[PDB]
Amino acid sequence: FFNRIGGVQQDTILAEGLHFRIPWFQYPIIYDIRARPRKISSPTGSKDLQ
Repeated sequence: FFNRIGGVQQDTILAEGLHFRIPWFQYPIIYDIRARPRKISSPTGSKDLQ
């Protein structure tokens, strides 16, 4: 819930479904709950310093 006056309503998260919002005043920001994989390569040294 992002309202131009208030800011992000850090408060309430809206679930799936059809909702009511005030045009121009409020912007919904939709984020995905889905799990996603990410691979990060990292070079690092061990205790032996290799």
